[PDB]
Amino acid sequence: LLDLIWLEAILPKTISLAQMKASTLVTNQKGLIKLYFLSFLITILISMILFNFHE
Amino acid sequence: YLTHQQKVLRLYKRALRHLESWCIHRDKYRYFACLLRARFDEHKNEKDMVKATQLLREAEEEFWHGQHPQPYIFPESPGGTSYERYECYKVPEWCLDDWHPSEKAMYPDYFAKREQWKKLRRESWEREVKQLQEETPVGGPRTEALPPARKQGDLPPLWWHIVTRPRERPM
Amino acid sequence: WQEDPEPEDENLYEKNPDSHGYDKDPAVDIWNMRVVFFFGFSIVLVLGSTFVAYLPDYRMQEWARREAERLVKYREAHGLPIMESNCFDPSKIQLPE
Amino acid sequence: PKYEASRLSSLPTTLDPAEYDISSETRKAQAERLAIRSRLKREYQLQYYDPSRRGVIEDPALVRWTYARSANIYPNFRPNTKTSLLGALFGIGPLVFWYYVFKTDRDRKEKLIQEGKLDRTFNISY
Amino acid sequence: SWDKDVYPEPPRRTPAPSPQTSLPNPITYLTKAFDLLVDRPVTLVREFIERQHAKNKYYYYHREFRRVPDITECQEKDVLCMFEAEMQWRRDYKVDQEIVNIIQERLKACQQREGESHRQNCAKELEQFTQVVKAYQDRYHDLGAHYSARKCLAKQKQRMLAERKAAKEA
Amino acid sequence: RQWQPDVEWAEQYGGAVMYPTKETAHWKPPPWNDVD
Amino acid sequence: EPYPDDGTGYGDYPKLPDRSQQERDPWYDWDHPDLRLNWGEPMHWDLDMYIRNRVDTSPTPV
Amino acid sequence: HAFFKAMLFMCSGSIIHSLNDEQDIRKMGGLFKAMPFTTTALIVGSLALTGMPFL
Amino acid sequence: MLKYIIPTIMLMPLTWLSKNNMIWVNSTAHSLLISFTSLLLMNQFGDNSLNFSLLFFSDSLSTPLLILTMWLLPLMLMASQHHLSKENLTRKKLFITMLISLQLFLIMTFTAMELILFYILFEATLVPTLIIITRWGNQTERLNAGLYFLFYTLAGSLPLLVALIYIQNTVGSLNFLMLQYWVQPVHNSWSNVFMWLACMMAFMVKMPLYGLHLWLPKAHVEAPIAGSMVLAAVLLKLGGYGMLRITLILNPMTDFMAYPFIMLSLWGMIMTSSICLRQTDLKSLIAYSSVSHMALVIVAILIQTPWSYMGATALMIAHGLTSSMLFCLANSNYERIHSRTMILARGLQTLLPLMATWWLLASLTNLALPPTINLIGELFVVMSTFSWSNITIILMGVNMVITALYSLYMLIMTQRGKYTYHINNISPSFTRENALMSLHILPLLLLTLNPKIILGPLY
Amino acid sequence: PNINKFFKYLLLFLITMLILVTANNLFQLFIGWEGVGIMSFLLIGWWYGRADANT
Amino acid sequence: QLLYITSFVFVGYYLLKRQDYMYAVRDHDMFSYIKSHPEDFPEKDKKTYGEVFEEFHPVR
Amino acid sequence: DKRFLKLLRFYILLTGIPVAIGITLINVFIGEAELAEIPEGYVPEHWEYFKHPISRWIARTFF
Ligand SMILES: CCCCCCCCCCCCO[C@@H]1O[C@H](CO)[C@@H](O[C@H]2O[C@H](CO)[C@@H](O)[C@H](O)[C@H]2O)[C@H](O)[C@H]1O
Ligand SMILES: CCCCCCCCCCCCO[C@@H]1O[C@H](CO)[C@@H](O[C@H]2O[C@H](CO)[C@@H](O)[C@H](O)[C@H]2O)[C@H](O)[C@H]1O
Ligand SMILES: CCCCCCCCCCCCO[C@@H]1O[C@H](CO)[C@@H](O[C@H]2O[C@H](CO)[C@@H](O)[C@H](O)[C@H]2O)[C@H](O)[C@H]1O
Ligand SMILES: CCCCCCCCCCCCO[C@@H]1O[C@H](CO)[C@@H](O[C@H]2O[C@H](CO)[C@@H](O)[C@H](O)[C@H]2O)[C@H](O)[C@H]1O
Ligand SMILES: CCCCCCCCCCCCO[C@@H]1O[C@H](CO)[C@@H](O[C@H]2O[C@H](CO)[C@@H](O)[C@H](O)[C@H]2O)[C@H](O)[C@H]1O
Ligand SMILES: CCCCCCCCCCCCO[C@@H]1O[C@H](CO)[C@@H](O[C@H]2O[C@H](CO)[C@@H](O)[C@H](O)[C@H]2O)[C@H](O)[C@H]1O
Repeated sequence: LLDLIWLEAILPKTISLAQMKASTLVTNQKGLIKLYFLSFLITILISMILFNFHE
Repeated sequence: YLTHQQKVLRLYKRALRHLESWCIHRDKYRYFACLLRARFDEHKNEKDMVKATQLLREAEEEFWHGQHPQPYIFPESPGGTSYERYECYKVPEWCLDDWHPSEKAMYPDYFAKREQWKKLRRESWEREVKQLQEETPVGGPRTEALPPARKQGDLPPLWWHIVTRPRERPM
Repeated sequence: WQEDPEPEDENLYEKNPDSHGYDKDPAVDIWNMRVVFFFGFSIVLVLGSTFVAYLPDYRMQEWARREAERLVKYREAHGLPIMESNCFDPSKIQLPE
Repeated sequence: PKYEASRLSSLPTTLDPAEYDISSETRKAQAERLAIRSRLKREYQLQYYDPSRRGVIEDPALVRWTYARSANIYPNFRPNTKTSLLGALFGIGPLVFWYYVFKTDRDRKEKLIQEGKLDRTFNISY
Repeated sequence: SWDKDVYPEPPRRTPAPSPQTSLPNPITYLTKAFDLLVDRPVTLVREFIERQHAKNKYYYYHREFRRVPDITECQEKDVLCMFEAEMQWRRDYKVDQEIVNIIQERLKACQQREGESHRQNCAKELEQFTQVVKAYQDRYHDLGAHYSARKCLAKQKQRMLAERKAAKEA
Repeated sequence: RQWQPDVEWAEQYGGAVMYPTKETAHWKPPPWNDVD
Repeated sequence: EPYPDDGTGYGDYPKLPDRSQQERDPWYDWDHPDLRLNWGEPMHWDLDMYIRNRVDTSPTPV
Repeated sequence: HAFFKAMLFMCSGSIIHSLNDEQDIRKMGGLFKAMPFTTTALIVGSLALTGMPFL
Repeated sequence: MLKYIIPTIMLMPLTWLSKNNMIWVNSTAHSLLISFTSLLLMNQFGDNSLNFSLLFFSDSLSTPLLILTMWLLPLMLMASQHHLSKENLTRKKLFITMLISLQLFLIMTFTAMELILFYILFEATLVPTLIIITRWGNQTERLNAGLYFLFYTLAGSLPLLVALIYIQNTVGSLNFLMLQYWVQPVHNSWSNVFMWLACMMAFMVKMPLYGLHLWLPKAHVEAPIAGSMVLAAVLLKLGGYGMLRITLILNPMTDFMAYPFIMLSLWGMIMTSSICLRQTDLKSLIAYSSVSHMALVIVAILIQTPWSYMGATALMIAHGLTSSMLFCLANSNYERIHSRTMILARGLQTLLPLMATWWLLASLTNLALPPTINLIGELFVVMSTFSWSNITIILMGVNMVITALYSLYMLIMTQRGKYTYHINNISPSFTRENALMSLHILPLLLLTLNPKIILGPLY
Repeated sequence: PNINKFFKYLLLFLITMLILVTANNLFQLFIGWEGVGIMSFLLIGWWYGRADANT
Repeated sequence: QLLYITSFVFVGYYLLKRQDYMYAVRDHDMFSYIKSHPEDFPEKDKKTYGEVFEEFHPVR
Repeated sequence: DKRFLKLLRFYILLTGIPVAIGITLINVFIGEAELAEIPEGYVPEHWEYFKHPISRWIARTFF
């Protein structure tokens, strides 16, 4: 119960699953010029309106 | 798995041995052992089996109540005081293969006969396997029994570890 | 698929009944036994044990007892306490407040 | 007085009601069990008796047992009320229980030392 | 071979033999057999060794440590002064452990020597052990594994503060 | 003897990605010489 | 019969009767006589607890 | 207790040896004359154990 | 330390320039000579440590660990050379290079003054050890074992790097001699709670602390014999050595911050001892024995008393030889039956008489039979923790009952009873194996005559 | 066939008792205390092929 | 092989020269600045441990 | 097993016997040093603060 199960789950086994799912989100991209540059517009807009990086 | 006869006879032997533990004295044992046998003969010819099974079950219930909490056990039987006592002295024969030649030199005659046994085993193995192959039904054996040698000059299959096993008093 | 079959468990005593277990070659096997035994036992374990047994007063435990005897002899002969609760002279201390 | 079987004291076979009332579909079951045991016994013996064999007769049953007792446990785990509560009860429960036992003891002891009440007349080894 | 003031021994008082029996004492004859068969050959061997030692006489000395300023006189964070001060403290700590050992040895020898009268006849020994332990406890107890002259000085100043506070409240 | 990777282990690293998902189930390894 | 499919990591390992090896027939010629096991037969999950040196479950006269 | 207890074990060892490693008293019996010296030491030790005066 | 560093480096050209058939003779012979010279390190003083230069110093703590480290290299070579017999020559020399380089990093790790220099070499021991496990391990799971081992260590050692660098920014130095005189008390605040954790968690995972130990049974089951020996004998003790040093600058926050880790150790030692009673893998049983033994060391370092530090130092040395011996005993059986299952080869005393004597002697030291240094160290920790809190005697007493149970249970299972019938390749013990065993136990028992040299600076 | 080793164990078993009985300090007493316990284990389990003896 | 050793030493010698020069410059700048702003770097009045009060923390 | 024990015994005694003889002849024909007060103006060498000749020799040579 403790060693071969719970002490694994609370740390190494959950951390591994999190990074694997973050990686799929990051890399599962359509490869389209149009979509990448659209996010550039969002990043620039959010930089100004929300974070005032221009000030 | 046993038959009705086997169960009755096993109960009879077990009942007498516990009765012996209670009685202790041989004269007192001989008296009660005959009374017990008389109980078994009262129903020796009970050919109505369903009644016979009831008799056996009630006899086992009567045994469990009346057994000796500390019955006699032969010293070398399972649970006896000498059971497995000599297992530490039983060394398998294959250990002699690893003797240094200077150790083997101390028993020139013994190690010569040992070669003849190893020679006999090697020349026998091929035929032993074949006999088992052709004597076993299609779907492997249905039982643990093994056959004898069916020809002269053949040894019974799978004989080595029965024949060369350690002695009960190896040292 | 092309893969070699697994080898066979080789018994060193088979080809060299006097093998020490160190090498297939009997001559290398005997030398490897000798360096281990001579350097392992005759040097490090024997001479190293003697070296440790004769260390010059390890961490001045011998000196401490001799010094303590000198201080006990002196203090009891001058009507002084053998030991005081104060490690440092209060004349050299200034308490707050 | 019947026999009260327990976890650590089994019902004797001679008192088992199913031991006597042996039907036929149970005889066939027993014969099928003996068939498996005899098939495995023959497989073992052909290797055990082989004159040319020097080694360990590997037992898949033993490998399955040692494997199930470790590598196979986590992939079959599922966090749920029985597994979470058990891990909850025992993973942290003892650690908290012992923390308050020792914390209570050391608090109380340090209190007496502050008040110069605990006796340490010859306590100079620690 | 040891200082009899550091390791005192009371004068010994053995009664003289005073037999009330006509039988021979087996102890006396074994004592004479032991003297002739054991003590004498042992003694001759020693005098031979002691003669070899006489031909080659050489001396070793007891190291003497000049006193240096202690931690109380060291400025903060001055390692060069702090090092010498704190080496001196450790050396004194080692000697004070050995002083307690001497007093404990005196106590233990008295308990055995005085026999069934030890409780009454070792009163002086017990008192000295009680005092030296009290002084040692005041100096060095509760410092911890990472003890230093600084932590020892801090402990003393806390004690001196409480002792002052009591006197003020007296 | 010592275990070394076999084909089954090797193919874990032969795909277009390392963690197949519903989104990338149609991806393929690019051409060997980068020519399509 | 596998152990019940709760979280516990049994998988499909068989659930066999919770009985000590001391309870087996000592007269049958076992492959491992000291353990009273046959080569190839499925081993109890808690076999290392049921060896003859440890927990006994034999019927008692009381 | 050291004296007669050790004798009692030595005496039982004598009987156990003579009866081919049989330690059950139900399978003994009738040894008073067959093993005289063992019988003597067995009686003395039993009387010493039970506090027979002046043993 | 150059008189030990340079000859350790020279073992690399010696191995590579040796005759092809003499690599094991040359490296073993000259590594034993290095170990011989390592006894000069016992020029310790009552008040001062032995400060060689601005980079390296040795005291009563590092000296016994240095001697154990240098003793272990020749023993590891003898243990490895059989199962590597069919390896090609270049890859044997590379294996020996990984062992030599590990010794190089270890003898600089235990002697560094600067805590950053200690950190760098302390971390550099990962690379040789990870390579030894993952390249020369036998099973498929050796790759996962290396990953667990790698990332458990780094998860804690990177916060340590940040904490150590922060300390030098504020204090101005990380030299251990300076720290003894410039140490200021650590006052309560959430900042210091996390400085304390950063300074200690890296060493806790190496010990390992109960709850952060799962990497250790995995690594041992997969490592080769030389990997197991250095892992158990010395690599675990890096965590203990670091804590004994780093606890200097964490007072008085250790007074209370140690409670959760004392609770994990006091309960964790009973759990890992009980777990040993049900382990089927012999190497895994010995791995779980290390966790239980190192639990005492963690408690000893945390309570910070003169008696507990002396116990901790003796325990670390004593466990080093005992655990290494047990792994070698398990290996010798494995080299015959090629399995780690404890219940596989039984009744081995009937077939290997002398080797059973080594099993008995190792088992008696593991369960701390007096007056072995295993009991000297354990007893000192028990005395000190009783003063810490009298109730601790209950847990320490229970752990001594269970420890004797699985120690002798291991001996009974593998050495006694009936031999397995089908296992008929149990060849007589080689001189190499018997010598390997006597070079563990003999020094271990000889230290009983002069325990003081393994009791550390608090002696 | 191991009578020589049996007598060595009996002598060791006696030596540790005399360490126990002459000990003047508790650490030395503990050596004898644990020593007799270990020699008991080795002698009680003399016939080590027998499971009941090891138990 | 000779050119590999020579090339590293030849380049390494001038890198060591510049390295030692840059650290010398850093010390030069540091001490000049300290000497130009004595108000920010006062020579502090140190006390001895007899006068300084440090809280004692018993270990027990 | 017997071969190993003969080899182990031989190599321990290979240097053990000379050391036991060497220690005996040193203790017999050289002996320990006699404790004396440091004469005025004298500065003993660091190895002269030790008693046994083997300990003194270790101090001179290595420490
Ligand atoms: C608290 C301080 C230390 C914390 C350390 C936390 C970081 C993670 C350390 C372990 C690193 C393991 O890294 C990766 O983990 C996953 C499991 O999660 C492993 O994967 C393994 O478990 C999964 C799930 O059980 C299996 O499906 C898979 O077959 C198996 O390979 C990977 O083989 C390993 O590459
Ligand atoms: C203190 C913080 C420490 C942070 C350390 C960070 C280390 C991160 C290491 C890489 C993590 C991702 O690594 C990846 O994890 C997943 C899930 O565990 C693994 O995947 C494995 O488990 C999952 C789920 O059980 C399965 O679907 C998969 O088939 C199996 O292979 C991958 O084999 C591994 O490559
Ligand atoms: C300008 C600066 C140059 C610095 C160079 C300094 C080192 C120069 C080395 C020159 C000699 C090299 O020697 C060349 O390689 C090795 C070792 O020497 C030899 O061959 C070697 O085989 C094995 C190693 O595999 C060894 O047992 C043995 O050392 C030798 O027989 C070759 O027969 C020789 O041709
Ligand atoms: C565990 C054993 C380890 C064995 C190690 C084998 C290598 C031995 C290295 C020995 C090095 C000796 O090196 C040299 O020895 C001579 C004596 O011969 C010493 O000679 C000097 O020693 C001291 C120095 O304080 C003075 O008394 C005097 O100057 C002189 O006697 C030198 O101090 C030392 O420079
Ligand atoms: C394995 C995991 C181990 C986890 C161990 C957890 C230890 C918990 C330590 C708690 C103590 C932290 O440090 C604590 O911080 C609080 C702030 O909140 C400080 O308190 C300070 O700020 C608070 C505001 O919150 C004020 O009310 C208070 O007057 C002031 O002293 C305390 O000076 C200090 O006692
Ligand atoms: C068992 C073999 C172990 C081998 C390792 C030990 C080898 C060295 C053995 C001891 C050598 C003799 O030991 C040495 O004797 C002389 C005594 O003359 C001492 O020397 C001292 O006395 C002599 C006079 O005798 C004078 O020169 C002078 O007063 C001083 O030098 C040394 O301080 C001591 O160290």
